[PDB]
Amino acid sequence: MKITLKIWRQKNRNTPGEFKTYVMDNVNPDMSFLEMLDVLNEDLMSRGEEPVAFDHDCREGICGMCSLMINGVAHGPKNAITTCQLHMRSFKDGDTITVEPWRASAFPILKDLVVDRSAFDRIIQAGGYISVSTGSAPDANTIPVSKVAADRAMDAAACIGCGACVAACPNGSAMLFTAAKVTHLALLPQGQPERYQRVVNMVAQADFEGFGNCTNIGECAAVCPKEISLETIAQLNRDLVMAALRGIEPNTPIVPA
Amino acid sequence: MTGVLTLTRTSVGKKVIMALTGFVLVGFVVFHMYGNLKMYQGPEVYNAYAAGLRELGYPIFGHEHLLWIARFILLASVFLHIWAATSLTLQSRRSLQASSISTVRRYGQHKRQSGYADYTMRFGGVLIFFFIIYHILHLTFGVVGYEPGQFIHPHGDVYETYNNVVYGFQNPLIVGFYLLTMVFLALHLYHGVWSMFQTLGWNNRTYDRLLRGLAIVVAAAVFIGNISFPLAVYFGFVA
Amino acid sequence: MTGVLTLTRTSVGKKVIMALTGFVLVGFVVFHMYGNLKMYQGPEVYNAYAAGLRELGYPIFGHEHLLWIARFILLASVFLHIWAATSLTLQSRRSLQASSISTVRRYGQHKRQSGYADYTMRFGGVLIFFFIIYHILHLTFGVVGYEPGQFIHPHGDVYETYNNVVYGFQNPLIVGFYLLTMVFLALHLYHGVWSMFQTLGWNNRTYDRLLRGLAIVVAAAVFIGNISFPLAVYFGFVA
Ligand code: HEM
Ligand code: HEM
Ligand code: HEM
Ligand code: HEM
Ligand SMILES: CCCCCCCCCCCCO[C@@H]1O[C@H](CO)[C@@H](O[C@H]2O[C@H](CO)[C@@H](O)[C@H](O)[C@H]2O)[C@H](O)[C@H]1O
Ligand code: SF4
Ligand code: F3S
Ligand code: FES
Repeated sequence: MKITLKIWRQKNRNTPGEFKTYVMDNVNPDMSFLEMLDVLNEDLMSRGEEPVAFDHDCREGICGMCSLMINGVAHGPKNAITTCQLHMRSFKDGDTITVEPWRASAFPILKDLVVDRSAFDRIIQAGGYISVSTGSAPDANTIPVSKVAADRAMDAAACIGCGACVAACPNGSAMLFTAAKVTHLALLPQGQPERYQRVVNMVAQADFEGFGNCTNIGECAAVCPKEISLETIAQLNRDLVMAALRGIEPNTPIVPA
Repeated sequence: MTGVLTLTRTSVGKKVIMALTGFVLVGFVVFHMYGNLKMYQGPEVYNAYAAGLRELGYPIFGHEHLLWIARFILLASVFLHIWAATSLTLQSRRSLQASSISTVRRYGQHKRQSGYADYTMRFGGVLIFFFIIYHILHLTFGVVGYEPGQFIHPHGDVYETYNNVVYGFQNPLIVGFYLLTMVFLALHLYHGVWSMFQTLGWNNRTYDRLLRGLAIVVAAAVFIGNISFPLAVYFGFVA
Repeated sequence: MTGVLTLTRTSVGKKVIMALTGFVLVGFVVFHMYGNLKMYQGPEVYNAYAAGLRELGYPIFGHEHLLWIARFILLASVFLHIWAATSLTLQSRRSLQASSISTVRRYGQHKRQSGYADYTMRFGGVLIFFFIIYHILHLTFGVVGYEPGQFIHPHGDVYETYNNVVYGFQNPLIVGFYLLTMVFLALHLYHGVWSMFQTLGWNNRTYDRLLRGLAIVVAAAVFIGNISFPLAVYFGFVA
C-alpha cells in the first residue's frame, strides 16, 4: 500500500499552520493508523525533521485522548470506533488522506494535531457530579434502581470525553457531551436531589466556554464512538424546561485558573 | 428566581422559546394555506372568506377584535423568533472563528453525514423575513409591485381580494420570487416541524419516525399548495 | 417498542380500544338525539338544522368540511369497535368449548348474581350493526322503505328531511324495527356508559354509584328521546 498523507502542521498557538504532504511507499494493511503515524515520525526523525505531535495514551478506544479528523470524518471513515481503533485495512492503495485536529474556539490548537480540551473538564466541574462526601455513604442495596434505568444510565455514562462531537457539528456545540453526563446522572435516584440545578449550571458553563447552540442536525451521534443517541439531548431539554419552570437560576461560572 | 424568564439566559432556553414560536408560526402557515385554497372555488367564496375573517363572531366579539388579537400574537412570535435566531447564529459563528483555515472554510475537508440543516435553515430564514415584509407590503397594503389603478382596497364591508390576487401574480419576477421563497420555506418546515418537537423533549425512539413523517407531509402539503396558487394565477387557470 | 399499537396484542388493550371508541360513539348518539329533538319545532327549524350541519364555520371552512371529518372519525371508530368486539367474542367462545355440558349450555345449573350483560351487549351489538346498515340506506340515501316519489333528495341548498321523516315512519314494520333497536341500544348504553369508565381505570369506591347513576340517566334519556320519534310520526302527532 502506497499512501499519501496531508498532515496539518502548526508550530504553536500563535504561529499559523499549513498542510504538508508525506508519501509512504510501504504500508502494512493491518497496522493501525496511529502506528502508521509512528513509523512516519520515525522516518522524519531519521531524516532530520520535526515529528508530528498527536494525543494517544491507551490505544484501546477507552481513554479518549486520541483525536483526529481523517478524510473529513472524525475518528476516521469507519463509525463507532476511535482513532486508535482505526486500522488502515479500510483504506485503498494510492489513496490520499488528510489529517487535522479538532476545530473549535473552545479547543485551542497547541501543536500539529494536539488540542486543548480542558473546557470539558470545566463543564464537568460546574455541577456534573453527585455531592456525596467520603464516609457518609449508606449501604449499597439501600436504594433500588430498576434494570432498565441502570442500563440507560450506563449507555449514557460510557462517554470517553474525546471531543469528537464538538468537532462533528458545524455549530461547534458540546450538546452531546453535556447531555450524556446529565442523562447519566439523572437516571439514578442518587442523582435526583440536585438534577434540576445541575443541568442549568452545566448548560450555562458550555455557553461560557464558547460552544455554539444545537440545531438538532445530528452529526454528533453519527460520529460519537460510543453510540450515544439523541435521546440524551431530549432528556437534557426536558430537564432544562422543568428547571426553568421552577425558577432555577444558574450559579457563577467556573473561571479557569 | 425570576421564573420562566430564565429561558432568556441560556442557549437552550432561547431554543425552547424558538420552538414554541415555531409551533405558533407553523400553525398559522398551515391555516393560512388552507384558507387560501378557496380561490379555486371562485371569487365569491374567496371574498366571503376574506370578509368573514374580520366578522369572526361579530355579534359577540365585535368587529376585527379577534383578527387584531391574532395579529398581535403573530407579531410577538415573529419578533421572538428573529431575536433568538440572530442571537444563536452570532453565538455559533463565534465558536468557529478562532480555529479555521480561512474565514470561509473551517476544515480542509469535511464530509457531512446528517444533512445541511444549518445553511438551509439560516438562509431560508433570512429569505422568509424579506418575503414576509414584501408580501405584507404587496398584498395587504398594495403599495409596491403593483400597477396604478388596479388595487381595490376594502371599501366598507366588501372585499376584493380575488381581484388583487389575480392582478398581483402577473409579473414573472414576482411569481419567481414567491416560488423561491416557498421552496426555502418548504425546507424550513421539513426540518423545523421535527426539530421543534425534539427541542421541547417530546421525542424518543418510538416517535422519531412518526415525527419525521409528520414533518415530511406538512412540508409537502404547504409547498404544493403555496406553489399552486401563484403559478395557477400566472398561467391563467385562475382568472 | 412499537408503541401504542401494543394495545392490539393483548385482550385488555382491545378493551381499551373499545372504551375510547365507545366514548366517541356515545357522544355522537347523545348529540344526534339532541339534534333530532328539533323536529317537534316544525319543518322550518328541522330543515334549518339539517342545512346548518353542512355549513359549520361557513366563512372559514368549506362546504361539508367538518361534516366529512366527523363522518370519517365515526367510520373509523365503528370499524375498530366491530373488530374488537368480534375478536373478543370469538376468544370468549373458545374459552367455553372444551369443558361444557352439551353445546348451548355450560353448567347443568347456573344462577347468575350480577346481571346478564354478555348476552345483552353481544346481541344488541349485532342488532345495532344491522340497524345502522338499514338506517343509512333508509333516511340518508332513501332507496328502501319508500313508495316511489316520496323521498326528496337535497336539491342544491334546500333540505326536506322533515318530509322524509314524515314519509319514513308509515310502515308499521319499520317503526317496530326502530322500537326493537332502540330498546337494545338503551340496554347497551345502560351497561357501556359505566363499563367504559371501569375499563379506562377511572373508577374508585366513591365514583362507582355516581357513574352507575350517570349511565342510568344517559341510557334513559337516549331511549326516551329516540323512541318518541317513530311513534309520533306513525300516530300523526308530527305531520
Ligand atoms: C402565494 C400564496 C399566498 C397568497 C396568494 C397569499 C395571499 C394573501 C392575501 C390575499 C392576504 C390578505 C388577506 C385578506 O386581505 O383578507 C394575505 C395575508 C397574509 N399572508 Fe399571505 N398569501 C400567500 C402566502 C403566504 C405565506 C407563505 C405567508 C407566510 C410567510 C403569508 C403570510 C401572510 C400574512 C402574515 C398575512 C397577513 C395576515 C393578517 O394580517 O391577518 N402568506 N395573504
Ligand atoms: C415562516 C415562519 C417560520 C417558521 C414556521 C419557522 C419555524 C422554525 C422552527 C419550528 C424551528 C425549530 C425551532 C427549534 O427546534 O427550537 C426553526 C429554526 C430556525 N429558524 Fe425558523 N421559522 C420561521 C421563520 C424564520 C425566520 C424569519 C428566521 C430568521 C430570519 C428563521 C430562522 C431560524 C433559525 C436560525 C433557526 C435555527 C436556530 C438555530 O440556529 O439553532 N426562521 N424555525
Ligand atoms: C351505537 C353505538 C355503540 C356504542 C355507543 C357502544 C358502546 C359500547 C361501550 C361503551 C362498551 C364498553 C366499552 C368497554 O368497556 O371497554 C361497549 C362494549 C361492547 N360493544 Fe358496543 N357500542 C356500540 C355499538 C356496538 C356494535 C355495533 C357492536 C357489535 C356489532 C357492539 C358490541 C359490543 C361488545 C360485544 C362489547 C363488549 C365486548 C367485551 O367486553 O369484550 N357494540 N360498547
Ligand atoms: C329514531 C330516531 C332517529 C331519527 C329520527 C334519526 C334521524 C335521522 C335522519 C333524518 C337522518 C338523515 C339525515 C342525515 O343523513 O344526516 C339520519 C342520519 C343518520 N343517523 Fe339517524 N336518526 C335516528 C336514530 C339514529 C341513531 C340512534 C343513530 C346513532 C347510532 C343514528 C345515526 C345516524 C347516522 C350515522 C346518520 C348519517 C349521518 C351522515 O353521516 O350523513 N340515527 N338520522
Ligand atoms: C426584529 C427584532 C429582533 C431583531 C433585533 C434583536 C436581534 C439582535 C440581537 C443580536 C444578539 C444580541 O442578543 C443578545 O445575545 C447575547 C449573547 O448572544 C445574549 O447573552 C446571554 O445569553 C448567552 C447565550 O444565550 C450567554 O452568553 C449568556 O447567558 C448571556 O450573555 C443576550 O441575552 C441577548 O440579548
Ligand atoms: S459524546 Fe461521544 S463524541 Fe462526544 S465526547 Fe462523549 S464519546 Fe466523544
Ligand atoms: S451535530 Fe451539532 S447541532 Fe447539536 S445535535 Fe449535535 S451538537
Ligand atoms: S488512545 Fe485512548 S481512546 Fe484512543
